[PDB]
Amino acid sequence: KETILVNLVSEQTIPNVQFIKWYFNKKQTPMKILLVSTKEMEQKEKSLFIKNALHFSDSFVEWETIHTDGNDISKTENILTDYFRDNEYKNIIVNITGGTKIMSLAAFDFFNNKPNTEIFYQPIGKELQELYPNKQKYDMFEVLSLKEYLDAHGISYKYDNECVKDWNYNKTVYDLCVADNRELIKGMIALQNNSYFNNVYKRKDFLDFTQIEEEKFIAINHPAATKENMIKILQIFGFDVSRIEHKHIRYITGGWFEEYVYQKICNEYHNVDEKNVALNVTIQKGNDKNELDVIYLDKDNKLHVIECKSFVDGNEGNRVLNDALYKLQAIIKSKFGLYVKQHLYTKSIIEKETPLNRAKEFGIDIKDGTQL
Amino acid sequence: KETILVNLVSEQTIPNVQFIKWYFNKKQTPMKILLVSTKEMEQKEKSLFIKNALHFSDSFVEWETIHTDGNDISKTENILTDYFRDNEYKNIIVNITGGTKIMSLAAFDFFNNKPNTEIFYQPIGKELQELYPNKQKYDMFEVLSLKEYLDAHGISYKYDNECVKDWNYNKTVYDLCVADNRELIKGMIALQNNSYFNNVYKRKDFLDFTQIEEEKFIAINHPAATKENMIKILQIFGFDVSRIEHKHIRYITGGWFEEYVYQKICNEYHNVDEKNVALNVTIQKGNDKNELDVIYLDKDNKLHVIECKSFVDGNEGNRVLNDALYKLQAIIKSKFGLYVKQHLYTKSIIEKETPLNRAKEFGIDIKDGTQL
RNA sequence: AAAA
Ligand SMILES: [Mn+2]
Ligand SMILES: [Mn+2]
Repeated sequence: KETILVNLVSEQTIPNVQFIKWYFNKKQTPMKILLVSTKEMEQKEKSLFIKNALHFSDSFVEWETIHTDGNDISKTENILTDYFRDNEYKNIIVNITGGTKIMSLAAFDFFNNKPNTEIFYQPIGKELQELYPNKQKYDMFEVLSLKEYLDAHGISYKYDNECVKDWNYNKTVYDLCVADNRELIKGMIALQNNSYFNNVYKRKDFLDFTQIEEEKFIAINHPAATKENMIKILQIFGFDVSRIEHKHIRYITGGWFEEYVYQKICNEYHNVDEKNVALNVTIQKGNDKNELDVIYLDKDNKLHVIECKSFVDGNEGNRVLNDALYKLQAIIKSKFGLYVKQHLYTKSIIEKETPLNRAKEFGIDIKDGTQL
Repeated sequence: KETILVNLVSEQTIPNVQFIKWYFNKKQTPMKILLVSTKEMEQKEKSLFIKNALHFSDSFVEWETIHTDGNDISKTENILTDYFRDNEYKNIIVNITGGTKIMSLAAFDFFNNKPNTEIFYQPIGKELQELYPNKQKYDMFEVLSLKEYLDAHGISYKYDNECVKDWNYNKTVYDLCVADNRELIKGMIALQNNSYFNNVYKRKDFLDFTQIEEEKFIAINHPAATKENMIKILQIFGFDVSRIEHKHIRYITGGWFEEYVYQKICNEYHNVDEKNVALNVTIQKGNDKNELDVIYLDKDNKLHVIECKSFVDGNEGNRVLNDALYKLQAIIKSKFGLYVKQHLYTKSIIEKETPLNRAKEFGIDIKDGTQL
């Protein structure tokens, strides 16, 4: 353990996780990691998130998290001298991006003009630069996987990338099946949310719509949700009426748009790696679960969350869109750090001032039907 | 001007606005304020927001905003030296709280151990400490008004703390009129959202409920909303049925709870000054306006936003509570700064696990019916 | 407390 990595622990874990893995990628030496943290951050389990994201091996690296006062500059510098008494280390690498300005400046005054030390700073959205001894800039490109990102936030997640239909079908599914049958799709939405149908698919995996009683379809109490209309729209999308699973119904009522968005990202977006894209994702931190439609990590390590609303047209759509904007911004601002971009994708045309102004102030990128 | 105040401009304007007004309050000298900013912040109008909150006499203080690279440490140092060559200033005061770490440590190294300079740092939520020349701590208590807080964020707002009823009435309004008439209030809620009733109040200020025909009351299509039931509940609250205003209906359908929360804060809360309490305020930044029920600034200068939901009972209530939590978190995390506490007040008893877990993860303090 |  002849190389030590000194990092300051604060709310944003990415600057530390990104930096540490990068040094691991360039210099594959075994190291000891010194995380300078505080009582406040250790209560939020921040240094632990740093460990689990990189999930090194006990042999390869040693982690030590030491405590200091985040606001006493002289205490942070004094704790550093006591630790580096008659130092045996051959390479001292210091990343002053984390912590408070007090914590960073305190560590900086101790390590500046030190004989065996490299000092780095990571400006957000820019390439990592070292400040001492030589002023240099390094590219932080493709350094992090998606799993490493969410692990740094203490997030557990599951996803299902299985699509009911393939990319070639999803490129034309709107023009061929959706546009001319939106009233029939509204009937299936009523079917999907009907008390009986939602509970029977808890009991059976497939369902034969031909052998379903007719009374069950009228109990839905929606004009479009007739037995003939529902069987017809199932056939329009190319499903086997004898073997209908809940996944197929979810596809018709808008699940197609999520798969269209998901596959478009995997196949057309070149600044994102296909392996870092997830569909129908569910996150959990502190036993709080949220479902995000499509999330991905681009080559620049910025996280992108997309809320997919197939159609939000009509005035009852503006009520749905405003809730989607609030829901999206609430989730992303609380669960994720500062390096995220919010998106709302829709096939309907958003031409009303209030959602557009709300989105611009929230920072939510909208990709309208005009841009799809 | 013989005193200069150097501040770094960044996302958070409160630490600069707080500090500058404090030094003005302590020394009362005419001074020049040098705002060290960047291209990125001047696009967000940050230095403009800072000046505006203070609004000092043009004669008594002069502002100069100079630009730098937030990530170039040597460039920020050079702009400082060129500016202070043969400086005429007797007192140079430096507040390194703003800006990036690069900007902060650069400003620190330029002024550290230089004569006629005081260096300050403002840790969030603690007393302001100066680091040079003498280590000292100062109290930032009752330093900021509510108006100064919202002005520092570029927010336009209007409010009238006018209540339909007074504190003496709003204490006990629940026990005397609301608790035993919850079904009658639901009819009035249905009445408030009826197309006819909401539109006539667009044209007329008073309404005579005695000459409204019953056919208008059954068009509401709510079991409780009979003409006698609505006349009954209006008189229970003490309103004149011959001339009922929109304020009176809005009061019954939960507006009473906003006034109760507002007045309780003004009369019972020990850490907040009544002049820093606002009711039914509507904010606007960019071109997006939202309405907040009760917001106030406590004597510690932390802003408190309250979402008042009178009742969230039943399955139809959880959807309102779930939406209120997203909406609250979305606004305060996007429109306000780092030093805010979010609250949701309700008369109902919240025991459901998921909303409590959501609120705790969002950081939303909930005060249910247990704590009136 | 990657621009309290
Ligand atoms: Mn969806
Ligand atoms: Mn409300």
